[PDB]
Amino acid sequence: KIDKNKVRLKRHARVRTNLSGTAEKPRLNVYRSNKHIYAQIIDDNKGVTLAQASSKDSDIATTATKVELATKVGEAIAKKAADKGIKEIVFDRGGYLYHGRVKALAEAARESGLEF
Amino acid sequence: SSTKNGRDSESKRLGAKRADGQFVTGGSILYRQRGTKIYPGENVGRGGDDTLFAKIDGVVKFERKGRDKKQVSVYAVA
Amino acid sequence: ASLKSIIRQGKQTRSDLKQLRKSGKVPAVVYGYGTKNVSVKVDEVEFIKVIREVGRNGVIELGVGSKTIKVMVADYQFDPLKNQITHIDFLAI
Amino acid sequence: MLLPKRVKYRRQHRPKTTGRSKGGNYVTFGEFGLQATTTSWITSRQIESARIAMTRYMKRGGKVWIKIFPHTPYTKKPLEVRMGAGKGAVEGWIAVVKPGRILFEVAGVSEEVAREALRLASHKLPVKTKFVKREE
Amino acid sequence: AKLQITLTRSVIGRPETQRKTVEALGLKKTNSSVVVEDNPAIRGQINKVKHLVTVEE
RNA sequence: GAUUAUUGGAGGUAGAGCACUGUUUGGUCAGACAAACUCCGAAUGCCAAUUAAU
RNA sequence: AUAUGUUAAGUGGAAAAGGAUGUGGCGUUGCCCAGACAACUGGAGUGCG
RNA sequence: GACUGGGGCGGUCGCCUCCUAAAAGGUAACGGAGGCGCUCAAAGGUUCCCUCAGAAUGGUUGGAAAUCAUUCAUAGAGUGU
RNA sequence: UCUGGUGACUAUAGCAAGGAGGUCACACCUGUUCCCAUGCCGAACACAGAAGUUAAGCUCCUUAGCGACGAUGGUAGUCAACUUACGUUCCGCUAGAGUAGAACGUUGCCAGGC
Repeated sequence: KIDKNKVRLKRHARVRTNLSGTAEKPRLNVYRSNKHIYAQIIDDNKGVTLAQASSKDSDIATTATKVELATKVGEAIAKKAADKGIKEIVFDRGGYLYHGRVKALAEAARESGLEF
Repeated sequence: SSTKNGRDSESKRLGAKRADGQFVTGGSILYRQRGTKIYPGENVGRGGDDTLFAKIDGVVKFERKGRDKKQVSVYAVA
Repeated sequence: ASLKSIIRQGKQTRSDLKQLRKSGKVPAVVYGYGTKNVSVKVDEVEFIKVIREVGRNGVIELGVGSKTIKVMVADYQFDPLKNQITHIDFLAI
Repeated sequence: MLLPKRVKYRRQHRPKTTGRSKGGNYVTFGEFGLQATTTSWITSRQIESARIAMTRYMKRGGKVWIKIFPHTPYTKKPLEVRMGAGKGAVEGWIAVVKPGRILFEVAGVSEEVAREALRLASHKLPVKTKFVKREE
Repeated sequence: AKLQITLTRSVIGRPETQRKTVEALGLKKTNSSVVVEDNPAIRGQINKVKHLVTVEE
């Protein structure tokens, strides 16, 4: 192969010259795998993580292919995040094209109270 | 015989205008340069023709970050 | 054979080094196992009467405060216009 | 006639001639050398004349390594001219020595032959040299 | 206090920094004097012009 | 306003070195040269703190 | 005046490449009691006419 | 018309970058070495992805530099002038 | 601690040869029914996913050959001073570049499951 993860960190580093905002515009990480999708809200004030979702727990990831999770894993943050007291987020692509599972999570996040 | 030479451009005053540690105001010019010898840092904006200046008014620092690269930052409280 | 040195204590200026080499003695330093950077003086007329018995790579027994700490000759420092020796590096084995 | 093929600039500033030699103080190939003790320029005609003088007395029974080369060119303007209005063309090529630098080396010949073979070349060079053998 | 200083050599023929330093110590003419207590600042100004003045206790 | 003492920082001279651009002697190894070469790089000077002493 | 060593050219009181058994200091070597170097008596080897 | 190591004759006059310029800026000579008096309707704005020169091996041998694939590369290509 | 995300100290973290491991996960891997993709190509970016394996990647460990880091000691320069014209000397500060010894197979932050 051509190091599928080592090319993403090359693409992620050129996304994130701008987007590293703090304390009212936090990032919202995205990541993928062959099986899952991971996400967490962070901001760069020497390390603060506010909410962290996943798709490996005993709540989801018992269901069909990859996307009805990734539309309903957006609301796993979007339930917790505004109930932690966050609003006015910024989202990164994480190195991926805004498409498919990543396009599903972003649109589903602001439909249930995580405004942009 | 003759000379084909002489003929120079005059000058452009091109160096550090403020120094490390002093209170600079909201629009002071902090460096004049060709290219980016010294990068813009935080609360510092790189202008067109690469002459980096300050944005919020506070102290200045010239700080190093890489192997052979440098940056200029401005911090708020004095 | 073996040298027999003293300890060059304190630290002194370049004129006192320049008043030292007229008496013949060449400064040196010793490092290595447990020696921890002692500074000596080496007499050049006596230091060459050692080299023609053990070689340019031999083993000597340098007495730094009556401690024959069995050093080797690592580095010269030479001046070709005046034909002397300027600084010698010993390492303890 | 020792000169470089191409130089990036034909008119250079004059080299500095005070201090002591940068490097090239020790005999490293041969067995007997000729180190200068005074500073001067040498202008590549007085190396054609001190090389051949060493060659004849040796009867070509050894090797000769010259360890300097004129890199820097030096200018001059023709006679009966006024000052200024330019800078003159290249006349020749110089090489700077400083006291300590080995000039010549020999190898493959005896000592008492080479000591009377380097004297025939120091009288065609300006500087005061002496006879240095190898580091032992 | 201590460190009685005295100006002996004059400032006629000396640079612009070796005249400002002498005027800092309070030395006007030849064979003037001051009495100033020892410091890291005063005892650093003395070797600036220690070829001019004489310092004594 | 000036002067040192302590402190921070900008910058590529002297010197030195060939890692680059050109020069160069003897068999990848040993050696050399540089105003318009630099992996490096002082001594001083310069701008400052709003800190103490004259 | 004093305590110590150096210079013999008027050096001090005009300047170089090179030459030089002038003289004083600091070191290093090889022969020397079988008494040494110098003079002194009877091996294709160093200049000669 | 003026500068001009007397005047004439030759040369040069404004803007740009380097060196002399002495590690802040500044700094002269008829000192050393080059350009400019324009060009782009995409070679401008923004968004999403890709990384180069050459070297070496192989084969219609187009010297492996026409085109063609693999390694090695640390910036040795390129950036309207 | 032990794995994964994620920024920091930024070759003392690197590069290269060896050696070990895998339902917890990351991968490798099969597919084109569709959104989506090639200026040639499911190689890639997407997208579906019973099965197939530790081989390369990543992960852990050790060897210091290469790169990086690097004292003390001395020299080169040099601000100030004193004679001096000599390709200078003597005295007092500061202190290089190269070279020897050596440090070195990373020290840590925060949320998530063991």
